[PDB]
Amino acid sequence: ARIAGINIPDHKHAVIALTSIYGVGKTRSKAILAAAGIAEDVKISELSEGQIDTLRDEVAKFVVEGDLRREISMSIKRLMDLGCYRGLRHRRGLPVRGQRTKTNARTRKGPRK
Amino acid sequence: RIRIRLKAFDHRLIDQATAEIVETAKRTGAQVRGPIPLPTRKERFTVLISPHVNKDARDQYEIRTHLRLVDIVEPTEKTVDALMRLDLAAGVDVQISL
Amino acid sequence: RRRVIGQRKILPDPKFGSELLAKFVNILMVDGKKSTAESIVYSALETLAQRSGKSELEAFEVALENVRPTVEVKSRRVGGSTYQVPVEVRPVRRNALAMRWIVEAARKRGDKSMALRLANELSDAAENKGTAVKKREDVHRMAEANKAFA
Amino acid sequence: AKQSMKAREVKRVALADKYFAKRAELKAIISDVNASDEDRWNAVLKLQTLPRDSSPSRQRNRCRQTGRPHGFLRKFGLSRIKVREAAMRGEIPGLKKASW
Amino acid sequence: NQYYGTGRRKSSAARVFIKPGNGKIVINQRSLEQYFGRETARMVVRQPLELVDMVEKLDLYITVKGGGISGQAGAIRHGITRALMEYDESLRSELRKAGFVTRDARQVERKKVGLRKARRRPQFSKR
RNA sequence: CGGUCCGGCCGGGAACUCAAAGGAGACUGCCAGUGAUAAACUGGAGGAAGGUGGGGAUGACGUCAAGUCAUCAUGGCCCUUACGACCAGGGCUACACACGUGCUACAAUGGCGCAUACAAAGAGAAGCGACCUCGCGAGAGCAAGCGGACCUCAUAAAGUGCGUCGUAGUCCGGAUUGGAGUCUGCAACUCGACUCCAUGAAGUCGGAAUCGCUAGUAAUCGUGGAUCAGAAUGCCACGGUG
Repeated sequence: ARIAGINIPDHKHAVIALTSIYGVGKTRSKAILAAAGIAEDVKISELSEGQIDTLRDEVAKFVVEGDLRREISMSIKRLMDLGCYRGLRHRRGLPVRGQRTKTNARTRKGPRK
Repeated sequence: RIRIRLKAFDHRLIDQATAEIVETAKRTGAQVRGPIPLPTRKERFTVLISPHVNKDARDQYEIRTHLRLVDIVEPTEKTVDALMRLDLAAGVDVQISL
Repeated sequence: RRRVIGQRKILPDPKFGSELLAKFVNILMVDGKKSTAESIVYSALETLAQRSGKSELEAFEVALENVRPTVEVKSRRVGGSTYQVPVEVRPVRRNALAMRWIVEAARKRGDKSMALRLANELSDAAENKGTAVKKREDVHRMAEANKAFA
Repeated sequence: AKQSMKAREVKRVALADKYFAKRAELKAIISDVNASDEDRWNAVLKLQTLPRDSSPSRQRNRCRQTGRPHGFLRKFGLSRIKVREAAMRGEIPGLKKASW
Repeated sequence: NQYYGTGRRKSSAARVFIKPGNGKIVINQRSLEQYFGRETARMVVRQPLELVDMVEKLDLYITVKGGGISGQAGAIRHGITRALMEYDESLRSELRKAGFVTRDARQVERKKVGLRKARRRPQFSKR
């Protein structure tokens, strides 16, 4: 049985095609599967009749994939125009993670090689 | 319920001082108890050796304190009251508490 | 300039009093852990008894004798540019090198279970092919040319 | 020497003990509310947090004999250089240099 | 008759009591696999004991304090040797010839300051 | 051995660890082999064990046309409409280029998850903080013992085990970019900790070349302390494996 993606490896683990969808991954997938009693122990693909349509509505309670993947790349868009450190370094290619440029700043020139 | 402590930095000086409490406790009394030597307590300190460089090895110190509890079997007025009002115990520290 | 230092006998094994096995665990020890060697000890000989293992009187001491190091060298000098010379190794060194040659030959490519990778090498230790033999002959072709002027 | 570094110390660590070594309750009252989504305090936080010449922060003890900010030992009241100087002269009790 | 021995090794100290007539092995009021079951070399304690055989005609009671599972084994082997040398005058010769009376007494090294690695020195070469 | 919050817990013992002062033991002394029938080594014997016992503190003279006036004095030069001091901000986290030291993964003989054995040594009365919690959790809430051989920091981690993952260059390594937060302080733009839910990357011990140690050493994994608004991969001890 599935609630997301298009295909799953048969009984190997129920978390495949439900993990890595944004907002749900390797933690929430097991808590969602536990809403139908689906476990890591004595694994099976068979889900009895009348049990799929409410579980398939749990994964629909918020946004999934590309429409939620917007947000991880939206703070770099929400500030660009101001001449401050955050604005300028999000309209020009410059470091933003407190790393030492003395030294090693040549990695901004490219590959390497 | 009156109790004693004998503190030193030398392991022979403290025994030479213990024997003078064992004298005091049997100068009018007859009853005495064995003085326990107890585990020595130590404190260590590591610092730069000199006011110039030596930036590959710090200099190390260790302090060692010897303590005895002695136990007075009959701490009578004619045994301890003059000692609680004056020591009179050199090279060591005598502490009397109630 | 004279080493020659002390004297160190080491201890025998706790279950049969073996001197060779108590030394072989000191070759499979990595990160100071002997437990990983005790997962490979006896299990390699018992896994050889799934494929070819006939007689166990010496366990693996004759596999370590069919493995035969001979091409050890030293450097001789009177100044700058040096001259290579071959050396006739003692049985205690011949054995110490044979113990590495076989476990390094069993490690040559990545696979599952070292007891099984070593059992595959011990089943070969009756005919000795490829690993621990083909490099030996390719350097032994200088073994007399490096004696000529002593 | 720079005696202005002691003039800081006199109004910091030597004056903080009665007013700033416990003070966090005097700001926590602005987080004391009867209910959520309701205010009774507004901007009075900027009056409860008004001091600047004195703080729980910026407090350096310094060496009490050399004014030095690094290499002090609280248990002796001396620095790395004066611990040897007093020990070599024998002017500090219980401490010895060698031989265990 | 009650036979007794003591021994020390690698920050451990042991007591051993032996009595003639069939019994068992006991260590710190438990068996030799309830806490010792983790390790692979405890049979060093049996090295002097094969000369009277593994608990078929005697009863063995052990107590040990401090140290790890290889230190405790060397201290218990020393205690067994110290008891069995009284159990027969012929074993008083044999246990001395087998060298089980010999003590191992080192565990650490001393400073001799400084060195960040105590014995290893920092790299001299390079540039 | 008597009684038992069944607890070395309480009487009690003094045997046994241990904590500790005091005696014994080891002198090349004995014997052989070499060798001025020398001195001295090598070997053997005893014993728990030698051969500066194994080890500490160890530093004779003179040191390089050598460092330090920023640990402290002090000759000289020079400033004081300042090369002051009292504040608000900066710089010390510019990289146009030149060199290194760590630590973690590069795995399978391993990792991941979940249980379980063992301390050693410090530190602790505006402090170490148990128990029980409120909550997804950092944190926040209440409060005992403790002046520390009588409580707390603190279920040591390697190791022992059961499931599970597998050569795909790793759905490993989880950095990194977001979301939701919790706190410290006048205040977290750059450039602060710590937590939960997403996120998704380089990387098969290496190239000229080159290190450290003969023993509890090299190799490897945990514990503690000082410095202390909040935060060390910084600086020193302690122990397991070996």
